[PDB]
Amino acid sequence: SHMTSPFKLPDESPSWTEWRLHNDETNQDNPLGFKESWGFGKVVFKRYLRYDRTEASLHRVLGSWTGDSVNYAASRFFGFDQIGCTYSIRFRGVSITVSGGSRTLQHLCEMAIRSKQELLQLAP
Amino acid sequence: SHMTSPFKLPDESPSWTEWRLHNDETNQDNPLGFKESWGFGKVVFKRYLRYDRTEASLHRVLGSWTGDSVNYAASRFFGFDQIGCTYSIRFRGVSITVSGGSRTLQHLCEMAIRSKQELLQLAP
RNA sequence: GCUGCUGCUGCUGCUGCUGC
RNA sequence: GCUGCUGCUGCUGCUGCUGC
Ligand SMILES: [Mg+2]
Ligand SMILES: [Mg+2]
Repeated sequence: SHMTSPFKLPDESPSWTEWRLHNDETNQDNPLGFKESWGFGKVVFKRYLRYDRTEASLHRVLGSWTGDSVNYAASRFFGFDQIGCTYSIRFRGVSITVSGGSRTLQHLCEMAIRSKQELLQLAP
Repeated sequence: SHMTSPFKLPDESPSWTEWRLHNDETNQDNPLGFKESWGFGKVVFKRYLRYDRTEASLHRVLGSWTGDSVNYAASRFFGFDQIGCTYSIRFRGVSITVSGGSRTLQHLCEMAIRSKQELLQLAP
């Protein structure tokens, strides 16, 4: 039923071989990147994104979704009753989740973006 | 079995009558405060704190836990295997949760504090 | 990195009761 | 505001399998 995703960048999950190779070359503080997801009701969209802790890379992955792209994907699932909406992100052993009802989506996005930036800039 | 809390401020949950009164006087954007919790393994500590969106109030409630008060409370429950640790806060219809294993507690506290400040400064 | 599952706190949305 | 429950995605920790 091909769904519009909130994401503006394609998934970059490593293959199992690429993951083994990265592991032989390096440590949980320097993974290949991070995982993030958006959930609206019972539908979830997920991304693995490469991230290397540079300014350029930060800027690139911050661009993976916007308030507008989230609203566009989310509103496919809206009606009279509120549904639940959840952003989640995992990096270096820490998961941050931001959730609330669909009436609060704009506030959710604003808190999701700040969490994502702060987590990705976590000092080692 | 009276447990040491990660919290430095006592609970301020309103009574049902105080809540009804506040409701007659005012709207979900101006609650009496916020709720936060700290979970270590299966034990949870909770607080309802009064908050009025002023600088003085923000300063007061940011003092309800620190990295040290959290580590003191948490370490009671530690051993060789990791346990799961979770901070959560809810204000104005948004929940943030920050979790991970006991090996990442410091990082959890750093992210928890930032989420708490950002959420409590959420522009209406 | 992924799919699948077992035990174990918690979270969103909805639903109803307590005083309640 | 609280206690208790019903249905419904997700999250931490632990456990094992996939290629896997
Ligand atoms: Mg995730
Ligand atoms: Mg809570």
